[PDB]
Amino acid sequence: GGSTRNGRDSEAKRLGVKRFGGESVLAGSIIVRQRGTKFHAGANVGCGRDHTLFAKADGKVKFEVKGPKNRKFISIEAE
Amino acid sequence: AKLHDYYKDEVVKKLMTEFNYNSVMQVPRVEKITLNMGVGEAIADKKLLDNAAADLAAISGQKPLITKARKSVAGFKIRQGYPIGCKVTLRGERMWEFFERLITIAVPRIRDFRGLSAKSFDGRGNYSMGVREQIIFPEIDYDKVDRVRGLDITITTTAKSDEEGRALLAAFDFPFRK
Amino acid sequence: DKKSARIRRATRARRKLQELGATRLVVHRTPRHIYAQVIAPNGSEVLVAASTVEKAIAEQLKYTGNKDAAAAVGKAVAERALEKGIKDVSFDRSGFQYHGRVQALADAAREAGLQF
Amino acid sequence: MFTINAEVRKEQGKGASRRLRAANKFPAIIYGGKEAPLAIELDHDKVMNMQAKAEFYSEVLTIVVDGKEIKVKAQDVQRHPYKPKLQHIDFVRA
Amino acid sequence: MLQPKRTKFRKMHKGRNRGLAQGTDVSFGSFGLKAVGRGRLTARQIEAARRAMTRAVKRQGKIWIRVFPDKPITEKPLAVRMGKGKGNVEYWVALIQPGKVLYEMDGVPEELAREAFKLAAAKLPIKTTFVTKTVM
RNA sequence: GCCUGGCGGCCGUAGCGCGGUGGUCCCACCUGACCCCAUGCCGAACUCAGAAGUGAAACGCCGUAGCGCCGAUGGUAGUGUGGGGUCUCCCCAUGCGAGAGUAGGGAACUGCCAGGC
RNA sequence: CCGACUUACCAACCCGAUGCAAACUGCGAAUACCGGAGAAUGUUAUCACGGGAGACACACGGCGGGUGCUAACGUCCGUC
RNA sequence: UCCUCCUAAAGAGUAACGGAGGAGCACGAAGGUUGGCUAAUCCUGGUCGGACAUCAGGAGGUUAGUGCAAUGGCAUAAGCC
Repeated sequence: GGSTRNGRDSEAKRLGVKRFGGESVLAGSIIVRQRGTKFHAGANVGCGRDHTLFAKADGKVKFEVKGPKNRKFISIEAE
Repeated sequence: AKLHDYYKDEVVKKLMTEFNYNSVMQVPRVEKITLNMGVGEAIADKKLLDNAAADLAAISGQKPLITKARKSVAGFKIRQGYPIGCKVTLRGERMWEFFERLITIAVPRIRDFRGLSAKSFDGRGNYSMGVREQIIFPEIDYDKVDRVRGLDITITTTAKSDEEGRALLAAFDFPFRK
Repeated sequence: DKKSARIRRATRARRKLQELGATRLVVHRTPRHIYAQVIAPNGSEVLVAASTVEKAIAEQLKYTGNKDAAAAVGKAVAERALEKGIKDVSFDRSGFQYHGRVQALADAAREAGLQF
Repeated sequence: MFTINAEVRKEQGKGASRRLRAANKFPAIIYGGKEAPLAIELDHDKVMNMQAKAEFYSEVLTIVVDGKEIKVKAQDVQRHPYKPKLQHIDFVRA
Repeated sequence: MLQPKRTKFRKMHKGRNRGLAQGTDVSFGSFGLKAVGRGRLTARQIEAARRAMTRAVKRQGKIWIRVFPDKPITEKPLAVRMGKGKGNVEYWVALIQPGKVLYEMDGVPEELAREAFKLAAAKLPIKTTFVTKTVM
């Protein structure tokens, strides 16, 4: 019948900036809806709840592809 | 003792004569025997558990394994699955003594070899036949169960050789004496 | 199969230990021999090893792969780590259940002074 | 014999390809898997006339480019969608 | 008639016609209707042109219909205002780019093929080309 | 130097399949188990003690490209910026340039430690 | 008929060729966008705080579209 | 009023009486940890288990599962015991 309904979503994409000033934790990839094809490997244990990838320590963000299934990996390493 | 005594006779003669085999255990060794009952949608009966105890624990005090319908696909009324499929696998040398009591009720008496029960011949590795009869009853009364007990028994070994098809049991199930 | 299932059971502890970046104490168990290895957190470079395939531990025990043989293996790897100067290694179960030979290996490493 | 005359291509690219087609030519390429690929330009209507004979794809033909002769086979023909003209052809050295 | 029996959604957006055609070569038969210029082929005109071709060839040879009308296009009816929902589907259409072979034939000679093709192009709103020789 | 075991790197040029090869060097089958633990029953699964036998399965290595996988130069589609013709589309200058296919590549390489020669 | 069945249709399925998708993706541009380093130019244009507003009824044209009939000096969006 | 996809132009955001669907809960386990396991489907032998009820092997990689819509994820399966 009447199909005029929609749900508001706010931001579902990365903002890894890698040089702007943010101490330790930043929502590197927030509301990404997934934990698997963007893991955390470098700066300890990300992907807490709602799969938001957040840093551990200060540094730049590294995007790499590794693993047997060629998934992506968000890593923070210090300067 | 039964496994080694069966290893003495009619096994190592199958290694060189008919089909030459490179190793000792290239011959299809008798792996685990299993039996499966066909109890239907009736859960209200209780005969299935002590029938499984009668067919499993005629010497020991073993217990069966029962589980629900976890694949859970049916055209019938039940979806999630009551316990329907009770799986029984023997322990240790009781598999061998079950085979030994089966063949000693099969060969000298023509009751267990009633007809042409072994007409199907398989070389895949699986051979099954519903016995629909007893082998050994633990009590004095040999027939107290009203059911004909159409359970399935599947010998799990590769029957490429015809020695198991002619020597131990035959297709026409006719015991022969000289 | 059995080895594939063992690796799949190990993967929790392996990527967890490689992801906290901790020195690990990895076991490999065969029915004929028992192995042990301590590995730096990068994973490509190992520090010391101890096994029953070497004669230095293998002459003492009449059978390689025993409870007290695994105890001797554990005291061997733990004294090698103590003379190398490393400490606070983490036990890496690596998919064998924590029972039997690896239990003897683990409390041998515990009573030989290698803290976890 | 079905000999063709070709010249080596002056410039590569989208605009060069469209300019050659506007000037009654079309690009093509010579490749063999053992020597470097060499890109040629040809008079469009002669290749039309010797393509209308269906023996182009059966026998090995010759290309007279720059004084040297290469014996090749027609690999595939890239044609215009709605025109009897074509845009590209490919050659395998044989 | 010449519509999909099931479709994932009952209406889809209008869109724009793309650049060029896709699948321009004769494949099944020996002769085909190579289209020129953009347009919209509906189900009734492709049925009419196929009926004209089959009538011209007198049940001889084989006719392949290459296109399929898989796009539902909606018409708002008469004396109804604008808005208040999309219209219901009236007819089924196949989007055509220049060069797409529409029809096919094999087993008839060149004369009867070109005759049936003349009648079909007379029924259709889209022009045709002329490459007619035998297939290898 | 050769052959194996463990942990890694890179993740199919690293995979599947065919034919061959190695046996207390090693690895894997194998005997027994109400000794410790275990089976929603089962010492197939998981453990313990081990001695016979085996390369059969499995593992590993080498030829096999039969398929998977990678895959250029060109051309094509598209497009950023200027300009032009217009039934909804396209052309020209310029920059960037696919995808699918084609020629082909391809049946791995390398690091630390331990064992037998 | 546990042999005359197994054809003049689906051989459920599967293989080869050809298409089609805003709610398909084993691929994938140009551009935009975010963040670094460098020169040159720009009345520091950028950011913060404080005083004072207006405005929240927009229109056409080009490009990307929804709707409409790829109708409208139609309507609703993105960008100039 | 709140979710999911598309329109939405490969950062977010982006309208319509535009195109399709869902929510106003549930669970003291369907939360935590430890330990374990891998699916949907095809086939041959087998009980009036006939195409599917329970078998036993190969193929077959998630083509099933997620308490409930859709999207994004899963083998560390977040699935199952």
